[PDB]
Amino acid sequence: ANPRQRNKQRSGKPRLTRRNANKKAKAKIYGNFVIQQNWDKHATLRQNYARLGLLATPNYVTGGVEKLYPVVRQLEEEAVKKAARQSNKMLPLSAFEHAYIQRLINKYGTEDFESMAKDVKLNSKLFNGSKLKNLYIRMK
Amino acid sequence: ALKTFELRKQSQENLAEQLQELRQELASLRVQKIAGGSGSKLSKIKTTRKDIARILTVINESNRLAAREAYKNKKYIPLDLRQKKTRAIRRALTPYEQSRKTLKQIKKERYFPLRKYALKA
Amino acid sequence: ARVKQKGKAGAARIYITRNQALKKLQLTLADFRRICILKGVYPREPKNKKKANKGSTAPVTFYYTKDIQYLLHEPIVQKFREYKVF
Amino acid sequence: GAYKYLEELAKKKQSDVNLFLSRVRAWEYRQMNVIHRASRPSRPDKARRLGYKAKQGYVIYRIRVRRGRSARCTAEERVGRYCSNLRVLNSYWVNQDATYKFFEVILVDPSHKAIRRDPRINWIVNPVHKHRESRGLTSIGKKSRGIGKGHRFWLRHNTLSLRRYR
Amino acid sequence: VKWPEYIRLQRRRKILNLRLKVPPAIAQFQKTLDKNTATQVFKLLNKYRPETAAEKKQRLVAEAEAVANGKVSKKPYNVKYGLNHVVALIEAKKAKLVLIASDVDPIELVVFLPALCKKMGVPYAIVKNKARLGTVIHQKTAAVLAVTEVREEDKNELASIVSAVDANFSAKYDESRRKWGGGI
Amino acid sequence: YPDYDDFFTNTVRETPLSSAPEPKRRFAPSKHEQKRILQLAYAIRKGRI
Amino acid sequence: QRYVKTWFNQPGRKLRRRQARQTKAAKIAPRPVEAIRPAVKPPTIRYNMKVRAGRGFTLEELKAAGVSRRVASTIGIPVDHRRRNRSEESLQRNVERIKVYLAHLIVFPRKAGQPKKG
RNA sequence: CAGAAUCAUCGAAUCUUUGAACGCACGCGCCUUUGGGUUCUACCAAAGGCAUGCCUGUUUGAGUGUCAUU
RNA sequence: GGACAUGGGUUAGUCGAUCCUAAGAGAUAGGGAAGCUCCGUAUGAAAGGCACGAUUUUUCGUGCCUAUCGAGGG
RNA sequence: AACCAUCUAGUAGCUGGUUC
RNA sequence: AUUGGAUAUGCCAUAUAAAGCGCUUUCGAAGAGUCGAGUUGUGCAGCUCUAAAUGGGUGGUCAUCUAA
RNA sequence: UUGACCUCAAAUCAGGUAGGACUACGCGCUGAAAAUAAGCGCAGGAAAAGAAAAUAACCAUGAUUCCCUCAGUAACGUGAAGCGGGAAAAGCUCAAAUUUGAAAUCUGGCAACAUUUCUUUUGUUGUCCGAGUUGUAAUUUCAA
Repeated sequence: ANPRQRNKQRSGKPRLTRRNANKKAKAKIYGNFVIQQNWDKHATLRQNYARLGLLATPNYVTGGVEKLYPVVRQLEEEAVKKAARQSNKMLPLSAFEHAYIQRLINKYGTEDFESMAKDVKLNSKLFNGSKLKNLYIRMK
Repeated sequence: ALKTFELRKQSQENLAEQLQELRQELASLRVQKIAGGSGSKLSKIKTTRKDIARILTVINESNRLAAREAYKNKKYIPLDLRQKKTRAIRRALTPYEQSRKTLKQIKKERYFPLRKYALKA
Repeated sequence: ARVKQKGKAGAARIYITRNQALKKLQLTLADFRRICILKGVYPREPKNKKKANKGSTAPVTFYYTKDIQYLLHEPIVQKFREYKVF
Repeated sequence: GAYKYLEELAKKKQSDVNLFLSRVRAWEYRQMNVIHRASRPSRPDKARRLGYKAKQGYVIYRIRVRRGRSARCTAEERVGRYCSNLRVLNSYWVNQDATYKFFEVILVDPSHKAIRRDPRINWIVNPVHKHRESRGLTSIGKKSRGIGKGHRFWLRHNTLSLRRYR
Repeated sequence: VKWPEYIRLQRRRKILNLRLKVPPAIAQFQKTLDKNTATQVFKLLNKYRPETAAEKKQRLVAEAEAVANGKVSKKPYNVKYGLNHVVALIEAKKAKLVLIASDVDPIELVVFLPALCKKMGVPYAIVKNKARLGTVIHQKTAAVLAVTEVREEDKNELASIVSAVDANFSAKYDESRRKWGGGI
Repeated sequence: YPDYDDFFTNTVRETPLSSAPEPKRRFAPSKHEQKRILQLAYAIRKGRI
Repeated sequence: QRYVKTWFNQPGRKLRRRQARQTKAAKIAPRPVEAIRPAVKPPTIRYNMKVRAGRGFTLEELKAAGVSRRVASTIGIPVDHRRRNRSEESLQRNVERIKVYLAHLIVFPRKAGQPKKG
């Protein structure tokens, strides 16, 4: 009706036909590979979550439930596996630190972490006692 | 009908002269139409009138590719060569600029990002 | 066309005086001589003086306008200003 | 930090110091143009707290308006039209006399790489922020048009919600 | 002689200041340190100039190459500048001598400084022009400088200067700082 | 235009205005130059400077 | 009785929101669609005998429950810096709301950053 | 009627006079370079340029504005 | 037939316009106006070029003068 | 003052019509 | 043919660092011709005047919030 | 005699940006015989609002928006709001505290090196000039 839409009604240029509509636009799953294998491309998301043993929501369902009649283990072992592979949170000492703590321990014994902190010459960086122990245990 | 793949491997002045030739017959072909001509010649006007277009397209493609290479890796290049998407697209924040975060916001998502978890049942 | 004015072509157009050549190039005298020394530039006496001087009479040195316009695009002139900056 | 002293000194607007400066400055501005750019904020603390940083991209303009809507609101729209390539951040009162009130107007350049790369003023580069002053989005705009949380502050009335299964 | 609108603005403004009854807090910024003590103050200051961004790099590369191949110092002594930094120093009583630029444009910035430095007992002076104080620190302009601590070698020179600023700036004037300036 | 009256500054305040302690920043060598130094060494090792 | 709002888009708004739920969780599978909300008492005399979902767990609820503010928003436990526990009843009802949550939670490990040296 | 297509697709171009309309007006100029002529200090042609307000920077400055220099 | 059909026809260094101003219109400098806009054009505008010189510290010194459209004019 | 499109299907206590 | 986000693996990595939480014999900055009072135009606005720091706002001495 | 600055200019200076259109929905402002129409300004795929100077008087609630309910109630024919049920959910950033054992920050020029919806896009590295101490980074935002 509008001149604009009358233009391409009386024009000869073909439209920009864009083919988009899909009945039941159930979006397919990406993200986790485990769930993506064991998804049901037909059933609904709240069915699929309850099928797998995953709580769809922790909070109460604000409507009805589905009553038709009168993976979680895999996710668990995969989880503890990766925590095991990436577990060694311990860090070594760089060459500077290797000398830095050695010179402090070669002169203030080994357990007087309050004395090393008070030192003004060797403990130039003014590291507190809590970090001095951290560098100590990091050496071993 | 000069094939374009034949033309585009020619030289510049070689294409310049063929264009100079291509004006002459088309100038002569129209002259015969006002003075009276045959069907074959009248149809040949259209083919020559596209053959001028094919050559001229080839010259410009060559001329602009020269500028594109000559201006390759420079901060400022001619406006006719830059992106022409939309005035608003050109003035909007670049993804690098939209991606920018304060150092505080880089510590927040470093030590406390979004986790991947799961509620059992 | 209009009645063409005096001194709009010929010897009143190509021949341009030293003072005009200064303000056309935007230079001081000492820099103008320097770029005249470095390049090949020299006054050229016009055949008809008062014709070439808009009817004036006073003795003035002349240059070719073609010559001065070459000095406009000389890249070294910029290095004179960069030293004025320096 | 001096910005503590300056703010508590801008409270006393009729003391011996402020009175002299007001009459001295209000004379200066009235000789200058009605909307003239400032080389620096005349209140380096008030501009500071409203979002001005001394860095390239931030622009201060000074404007006088006759006394007798809101003057601060006109100060935005008149300068926002004067520098039409610049966004209007905030604005503040600097001086007044028996005829005029003077304001300074903080503007930023959306086109400046020092602005387009700093992630605390990136927001104003966005298109939605074109002519905020013309739409009541500055502080004087939001205050004036009643935007405020509380009990102190159309189509929902005169429509019919004619549902399907009524 | 038709003056430009801005030449007229500059000169009328200068005349206006000398005519009006300037408040005492702004009146003190017109009677300043003399010239002989001014060059003596800056003779010391130009020993403690902070290193330029050119020197601060050439130095730090030397440490970097020392670390890069194979490898601690003394506190850097220089002059303290910046309004917020200096105002904090006086309050923290870490400043030995404060030099206040006489012609800061919005005079709000330094108008409280002589009172505050008097309050904390920090010997201060109002040195002529900011651009002099700017060049000491390698800047266009400095609203205020402050000497906080000098090496033992120059500790005697600073003490000598401080007694001069006392005798030439604060011993003199003092009472004149409490009179409304201008009105001439 | 009465003469300036100093009803507060006529006395000298002995204590510093702030009570907070001195953070160890002002006694240890600069950390900020350390970031600069270690970045400077890295460019030297990686051949940038 | 001027301009009317007619609800012919009610059935299509029902599906538009269903698809948005479908689109969302498909992007974040293992994790639930919604966060856990606390259980709070309505603020009236007509409604103080009922329990309803809150906005998030206060600072003290998470502190006793064993999560800090920063790690509580990552694993999906909203915080409520406004709300506060005026009585030990609300503290215990919501502390043990997070207790069952943290028991049913499988926080997957992330990628670590391991510099070549210390 | 006398690698096609009165084809599709569309990431490369072309896009006359205008119009916010922008050298000045509703025809007249200036600027830089290049070319032509069996005519070359004249003439002509061609290509590329010249709107205002503002912002960052640059260079050239003005000031009986501020001050310094034995 | 002034109808339609089908073609052809207006040639300029010297004839007019293009060149100018008049009454006025009128952009700018400014100033109003919540605002479309308004006033203002000599207005408290830094509003246009000329000459000189062995080249002057191889960084410019010295001296002089003070819009625009609009048809009878050519 | 005239004209134009809107407000506007302005206003009715009244005139005329109102279908096998 | 472009791409979204994860996963595996390789190569670099400034970690002389940065961050969360226990604890405190230490401290805790918080937006003015704006709040507000008088009047005027239809909560906001104009004019006249002009603030404070357990202060200030809003509710029913307590509660609640912490504007510019 | 030479120089710092401060303010102000000029340039067909280097690089940029604004205008006009569409206007169903957005945000203003102005306004009739309804806060309507008309007028005026301004945006985006949504806009606006928005992390309490908020309610309440409880066993308390907890940004905003929207739907139902509250309710034709309250207050004064106009015509609420809290609570209640739902949809959706996400939080945060500055100014004000000395980095002072180091302006740690950034625009630009050139030089390189990559990258690309892309020879059209986007950056990193070095280097020089400047911006900036009248305050650019790190840190902090009252929940602390």
